[PDB]
Amino acid sequence: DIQMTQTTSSLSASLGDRVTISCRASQDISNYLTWYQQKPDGTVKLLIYYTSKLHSGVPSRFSGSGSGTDYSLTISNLEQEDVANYFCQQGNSLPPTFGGGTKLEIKRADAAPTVSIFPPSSEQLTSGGASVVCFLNNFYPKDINVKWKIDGSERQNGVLNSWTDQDSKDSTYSMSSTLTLTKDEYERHNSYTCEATHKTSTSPIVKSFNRNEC
Amino acid sequence: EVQLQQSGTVLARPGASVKMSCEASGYTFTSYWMHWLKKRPGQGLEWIGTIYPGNSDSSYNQRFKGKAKLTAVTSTSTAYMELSSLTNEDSAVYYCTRERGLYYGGRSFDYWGQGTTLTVSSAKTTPPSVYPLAPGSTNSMVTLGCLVKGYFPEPVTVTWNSGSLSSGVHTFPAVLESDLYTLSSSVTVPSSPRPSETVTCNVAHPASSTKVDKKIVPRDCG
Repeated sequence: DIQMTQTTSSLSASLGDRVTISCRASQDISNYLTWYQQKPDGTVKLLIYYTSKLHSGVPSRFSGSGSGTDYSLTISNLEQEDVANYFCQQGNSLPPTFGGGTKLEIKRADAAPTVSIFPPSSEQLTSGGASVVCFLNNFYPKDINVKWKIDGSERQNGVLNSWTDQDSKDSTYSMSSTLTLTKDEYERHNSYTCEATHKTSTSPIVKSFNRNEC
Repeated sequence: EVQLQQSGTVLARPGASVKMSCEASGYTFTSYWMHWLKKRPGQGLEWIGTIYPGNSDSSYNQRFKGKAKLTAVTSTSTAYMELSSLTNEDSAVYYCTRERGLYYGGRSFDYWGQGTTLTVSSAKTTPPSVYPLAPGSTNSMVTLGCLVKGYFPEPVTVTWNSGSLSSGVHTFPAVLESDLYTLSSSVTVPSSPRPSETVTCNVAHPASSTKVDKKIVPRDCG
């Protein structure tokens, strides 16, 4: 059914640099290929059609190429507003099909996460629940793993994570990892630990606390 | 130039139906084909169908046959899509867009709507519980936050000291747990000014018409 795939989900580059996004089709779409730009606000703008044809109103730093099954979008001099999600669609046959998109992100110096851990509030314990929260703020790159450890055993249930989009100011990422339990389960263990491993250091960032402790 | 304006976010129950609209402007509505697309988070844009206002000629994807009905009203230049027998997999962002041949042979979409977000759940409107996050039992800086839990639907708004602290703050996207939303917000200050002057997270959840202010206070023992 003509499936359009974009192998790269995310792409990192610096301002002024030349970046190229790729799109592949499951069969020959005969040069009928179009590129779109989707900014975070959610707005969509058409950039290039018929593989190489620039749409009216688009800056000349945008270019397109390709043939048969493979196609590519190029941005010669990256500007800050060029930070967006770029996706393709084929106009050769029905149904119209799109690529998953390629998210464009900015490049900066690697930074370690500032980690902080928070025991459940006394106010939440009155409800019967217990949420242990771990903040990992302002690190780069975005790839990161968090590990919840209780005493000696690792814990994978009740852990919900949330990532911010790249900060448009300092180009960093931040993340919250929250371990959720009930009061009884929380009160039957002592050591709660939040471990973060990042490119910036071989050693994991460890923040812990003990419930028995004040 | 050619503006399209879609409907606001919509909440719906499973088994229910919804109807979203797209107001066309800046061109002759009865001339160009309008198309509807479905965007789910992890996945690519999906084509539902298209309608030609004026003759109401339509074409649908086999997958959305019986699920989505497309229609057009010329007088008000507005397109509509109706979704029936709703499920959670129908939760997504739906786009309205115009087709135009920019090259002989091809099919492209030159102008788009801002999108309409549809949320399908059996959850009922529930206010958020707001819990202060203070550290246990020290560096130059100290990080605080407040956890906002078990609310529905989105959105909820979080500020610090009524907005007087816009910096060192990170408010995280909500995540879904048992049909209820949850998020947290962090705020960083030097460790000089804090237990000493007040730091308060302010949560607003308009849907339930609630505003809550939790001052963050250090937890001592005894």
